[PDB]
Amino acid sequence: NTYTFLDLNLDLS
Amino acid sequence: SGVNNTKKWKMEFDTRERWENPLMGWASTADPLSNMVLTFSAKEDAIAFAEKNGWSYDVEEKKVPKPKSKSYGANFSWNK
Amino acid sequence: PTQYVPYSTTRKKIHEWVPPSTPY
Amino acid sequence: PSGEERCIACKLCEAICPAQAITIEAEPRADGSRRTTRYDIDMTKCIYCGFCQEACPVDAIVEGPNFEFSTETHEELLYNKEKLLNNGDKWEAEIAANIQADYLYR
Amino acid sequence: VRPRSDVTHKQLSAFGEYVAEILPKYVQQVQVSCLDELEICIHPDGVIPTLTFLRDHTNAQFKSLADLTAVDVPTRQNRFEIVYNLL
Amino acid sequence: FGSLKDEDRIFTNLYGRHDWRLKGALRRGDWYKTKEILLKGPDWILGEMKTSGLRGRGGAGFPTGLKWSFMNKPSDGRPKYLVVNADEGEPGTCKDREIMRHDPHKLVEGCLVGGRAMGARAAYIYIRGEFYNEASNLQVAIREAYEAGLIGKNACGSDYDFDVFVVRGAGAYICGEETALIESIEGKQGKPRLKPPFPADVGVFGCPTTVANVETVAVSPTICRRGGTWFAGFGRERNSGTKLFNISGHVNHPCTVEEEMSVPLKELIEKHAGGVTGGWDNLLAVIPGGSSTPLIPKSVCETVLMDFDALVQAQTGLGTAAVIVMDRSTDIVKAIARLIEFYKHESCGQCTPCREGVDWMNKVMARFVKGDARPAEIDSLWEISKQIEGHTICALGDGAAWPVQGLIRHFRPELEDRMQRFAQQH
Amino acid sequence: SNLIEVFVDGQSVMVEPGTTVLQACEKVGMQIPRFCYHERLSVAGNCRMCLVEIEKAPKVVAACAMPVMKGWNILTNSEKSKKAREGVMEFLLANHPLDCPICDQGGECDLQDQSMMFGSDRSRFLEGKRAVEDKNIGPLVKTIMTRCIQCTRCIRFASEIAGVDDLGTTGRGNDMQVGTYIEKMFMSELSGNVIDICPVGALTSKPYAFTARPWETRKTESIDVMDAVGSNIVVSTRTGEVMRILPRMHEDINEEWISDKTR
Amino acid sequence: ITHTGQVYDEKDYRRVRFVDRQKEVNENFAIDLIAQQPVNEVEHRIIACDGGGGALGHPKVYINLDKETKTGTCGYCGLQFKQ
Amino acid sequence: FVHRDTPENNPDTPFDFTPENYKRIEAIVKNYPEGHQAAAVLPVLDLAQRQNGWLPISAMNKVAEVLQVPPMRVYEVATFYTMYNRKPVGKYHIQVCTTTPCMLRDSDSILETLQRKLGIKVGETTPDKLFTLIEVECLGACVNAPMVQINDNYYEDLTPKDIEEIIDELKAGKVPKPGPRSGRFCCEPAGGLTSLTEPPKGPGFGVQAG
Ligand SMILES: Cc1cc2nc3c(=O)[nH]c(=O)nc-3n(C[C@H](O)[C@H](O)[C@H](O)COP(=O)(O)O)c2cc1C
Ligand code: SF4
Ligand code: SF4
Ligand code: SF4
Ligand code: SF4
Ligand code: FES
Ligand code: FES
Ligand SMILES: [Zn+2]
Repeated sequence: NTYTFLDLNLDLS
Repeated sequence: SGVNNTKKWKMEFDTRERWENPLMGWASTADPLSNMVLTFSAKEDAIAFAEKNGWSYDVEEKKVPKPKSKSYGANFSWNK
Repeated sequence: PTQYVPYSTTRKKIHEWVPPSTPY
Repeated sequence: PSGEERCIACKLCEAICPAQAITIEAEPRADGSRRTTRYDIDMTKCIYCGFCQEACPVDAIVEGPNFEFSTETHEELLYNKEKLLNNGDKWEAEIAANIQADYLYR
Repeated sequence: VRPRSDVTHKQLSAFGEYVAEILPKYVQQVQVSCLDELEICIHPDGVIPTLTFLRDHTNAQFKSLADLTAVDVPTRQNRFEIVYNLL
Repeated sequence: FGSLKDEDRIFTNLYGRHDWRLKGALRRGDWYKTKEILLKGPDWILGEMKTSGLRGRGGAGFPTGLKWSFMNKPSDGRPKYLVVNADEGEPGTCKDREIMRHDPHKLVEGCLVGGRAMGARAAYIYIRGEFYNEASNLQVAIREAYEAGLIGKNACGSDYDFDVFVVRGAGAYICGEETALIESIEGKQGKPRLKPPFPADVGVFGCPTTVANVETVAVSPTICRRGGTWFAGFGRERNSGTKLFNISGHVNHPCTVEEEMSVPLKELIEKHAGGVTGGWDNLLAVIPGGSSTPLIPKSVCETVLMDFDALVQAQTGLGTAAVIVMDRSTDIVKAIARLIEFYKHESCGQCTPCREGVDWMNKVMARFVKGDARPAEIDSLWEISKQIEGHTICALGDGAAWPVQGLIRHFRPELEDRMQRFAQQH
Repeated sequence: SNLIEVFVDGQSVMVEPGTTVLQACEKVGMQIPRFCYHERLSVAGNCRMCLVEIEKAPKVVAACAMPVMKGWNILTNSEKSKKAREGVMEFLLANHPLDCPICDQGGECDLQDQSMMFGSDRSRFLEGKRAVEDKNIGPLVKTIMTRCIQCTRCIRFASEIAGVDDLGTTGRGNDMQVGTYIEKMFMSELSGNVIDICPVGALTSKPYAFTARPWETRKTESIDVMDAVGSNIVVSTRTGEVMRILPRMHEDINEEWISDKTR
Repeated sequence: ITHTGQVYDEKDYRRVRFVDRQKEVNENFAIDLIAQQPVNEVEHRIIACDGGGGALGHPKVYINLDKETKTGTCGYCGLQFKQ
Repeated sequence: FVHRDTPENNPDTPFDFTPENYKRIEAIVKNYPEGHQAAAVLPVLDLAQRQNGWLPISAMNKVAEVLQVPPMRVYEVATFYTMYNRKPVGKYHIQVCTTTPCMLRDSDSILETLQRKLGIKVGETTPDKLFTLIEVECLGACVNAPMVQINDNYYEDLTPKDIEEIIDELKAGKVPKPGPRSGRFCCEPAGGLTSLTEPPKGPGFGVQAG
């Protein structure tokens, strides 16, 4: 997915 | 940014008339001591030349750049 | 192989305030 | 050849003239290019050293072959851009041949 | 690079001391330029004495005066620098 | 003498074969003594690396312990930081792509094990943006670890606090540079800084910082676990420890094997990996450390072995230990020529010697491949090469000069012939 | 106290801790050839034309940057620090367009001089040159930026002395061009100083485009009357009409800068 | 009048010098001659301009005909080049 | 490197982060240290690229706005990195690795095949505006040299027809098994796993004392 790395960032946040 | 022309003192005579020439438009000057700029190594010696030659003098003190503190690390400071 | 006249070509350098022609 | 005068007013022909003969003042021509408004060689002041020929980067000022230009009046000897450009147009064919022959040497 | 011959630089230096000793009076700052040229410098009073010794000394005969000139350093208190070049 | 045991081998998950995820990592037992190690002390951790005598696993070689020791100095009220550069722009450095993708965890505990050694508040991992999928793998791994409580405040059931972050690279080889990784992290253009203000002294956001090759961070927890000595023994003198070796180009089975260091160069293609394609005599040259290091011709190839001391004797650098091999079937003049093309498309241009110099060598190198240039020009490229080597702000100009120097040093006759070939056909 | 002892080719001067290697040479009196270093602008290290050789050291150091340490003798006229300048000047000149008889910073070039004193007698760049695209920075500064030596003093001044923060570097490699990404004029007072501060004649003054050439200009030192700061200025007059007014340094009043109005 | 336009007004003295004489002015005024020059079309992004004839021309410069928006003009010949 | 305003690529093209995108933004800043909005511009610029490949001048101005930085600051970041595209990007945007390692192992070989298959020059988008080929530099993953990253497809170890096969897959259908189409796994000696063919030691194996 184009945003999968970025979505993974929010959870870490 | 070179500073090799800010080393020796020079005394320069006051500037005078530079009227345009009618035939060719070249600048024309009636003042003989215009282009003359004598170079003297020290302020004391230049003052002496004016006194014995009888020309009036108004000495200007040398102004040299003040020491400025610089360090590449300082601007990397996000704080400031 | 087989009378000039010299002049300044540059124009005026300082222009002049022309009086207002309107009288006051 | 196109017809644009070679001089671009760098004014070092004025700088190296030994006699102070050449007087040049310039301004950007409307084209935006750089050209000399006034170029005056005072031939009576000139001592025909030929350094100007040497110094010019575009080689706009050249020592032309003619030596017979004796004049009745002193003013005629003073030369402005129009006389020199006219002198250039008249003798361009031989000047080009002369520069052609000697440029390898320089 | 000019073809310097150290052989000269030395011989002329040696003469420069020779003259400096012979006329301790009137002679100061004797130096051999990097151009293989000697330039004894003398107090103005030593004009007559130093020249005469050079014109008439067996070990230093300097018969002809090539030139007498005076540079003018306005800064220098003593404005003129009379220079006598001898052969 | 290489031939390290599998048990000794550091990244067992290399080549995958084991869950890169935490449960695979637990079977790996990567998080086994983490609480203990941190408890021992920061001083205990640096004692372990000093005893290990590990050298930088990135292109530059420096004692790892001394580098970490530098910012172990007392905090001056600025939070200390950890920066892990997962960027590996250098050709043949697919190595670090392994740890990140295959064994993300090893690096996660490498980060906190390393973190308390420098007392870093937090660690940012700059994986090259090119690797988007790779990023997907690590933060999944990082997310697992915190969920576990392995990382975060009171990480691993200990007083110490750590937070690990991943930063997106944007296709720049120079971003890799130590001072430039920081600026990319800082958000300004990726342009290196001068070393006078050293990275520890003025790091990122003006807070002391340290930068490590991902391999360097990854081995620190296992080296503390196995002890510096175990790790110290494998190496040779100053050289020590196993470093992953990537062999790419003109070899029968190109692969990254973490076989032992100090390996005869002839041995690693012949014994592991794949013997040089076409035979060991079909070796026009070997690039030991990647594009930055000078290539060595076959004559010296087997004699020398892969360790940094031996290579510097050989005039080449272990670097990233990326072995690129060129059979007798390659136009080296063009091979090295594309590496100079690799550097003109990439140097930042901040410094005059690299900006014009690397472009100047690129133009001359392209003419050299054609053979248009005369024989006398060859030496000039050399003189151009050392002007760039010692004058550059960063090391990339250092790096651009070395391949050029290698081509002239060992293959000068071939370039002259290409010179000759064009002159003959006119 | 706070007087490290550093040697300038032996003069053994004593300087405050934290003075740059370039600064140490200045007090002895030596001048490191420099580009991209201006006294009242931040040190950037872009040109590295100032590489000098501290004694007993493997590599040459960046003068403007290395804080001089204790007892490091600077060798400013060594056989090395001259190959470190003979080889940099090779590079700046290589991509340079030779239109010195167009560049109105003809005699006012800090790049011909340093070439003409510290650089090399001839060129070896038999390859081709680059060209950038002249853009509009406004009605006062003519940016013939194919001249630019990417020295980043403009980007500094335009951010540090004046708060414009517009000019910036764009791209990497040998086509890093230091011009506004979108064409937005550099409109601010203090604007004309860029002319005076760019040692190259890439961007120069458009009104004083080609009216003169500096050797001719007779320079008389006078006072700014347009504004009440009374900034010191030098009026450059040729054959009796003023040709340019450029700043002359007064530490207290205008320290090397003058307003867009008064020039 | 001339290339620059130097001219003397009726009230202008200094115009007598021409009385019964002739003034030196130029046909073939250059201002228009290059404007009369065709735009040298080129293929490459950048082009040179020896001025024509190498040593017998101008110090070579490379012009960036990169934008059709503008035909590069060598500062020496005033020759416009059409990308 | 000059943005000459064009009707398509100029701020008339309005740009604004999707409610969802803006969310992503906040997260980014916090990840970065407190009071340092500037670090977030390269990631925020990346999400503008994620939003739209073109990323026009309007988009960069918004980035600077959201990140409250000098606009130029964003312009400089976008120009320096090749990852960002300041011009429209093909849907697939394949990039071929042509550094010496890949070339030595035939990288060039692949190129010729792809140019013909896409039937277009290297460096521009297909008329279909479906494909864009560019000769990018080392993309990592050299052990697998033949290589072509298509939007992170990072296909590797690709024989010519392989790509053709992949391109077709892209041309009709989607998700063409991205990865090394070769049998080998990730990077592995094609022969096998000489490095470690034994089982991995478990937790606390031979852990040194102390
Ligand atoms: C142009 C250039 C690119 C570099 N790229 C990388 C890289 O991608 N990865 C890396 O670990 N080191 C790279 N380095 C080396 C770094 O500058 C630095 O020395 C190293 O990352 C420190 O890690 P270590 O001390 O753990 O070896 C690069 C250096 C230069 C000059
Ligand atoms: S004549 Fe030659 S030198 Fe004198 S200005 Fe015109 S061009 Fe420059
Ligand atoms: S060398 Fe100079 S230019 Fe090349 S990268 Fe390092 S800094 Fe940027
Ligand atoms: S700047 Fe202008 S003057 Fe100085 S060198 Fe380049 S061109 Fe000649
Ligand atoms: S413009 Fe003048 S100042 Fe700005 S970079 Fe180019 S040269 Fe340095
Ligand atoms: S002058 Fe030395 S860094 Fe620019
Ligand atoms: S060069 Fe193609 S990936 Fe390393
Ligand atoms: Zn021309």
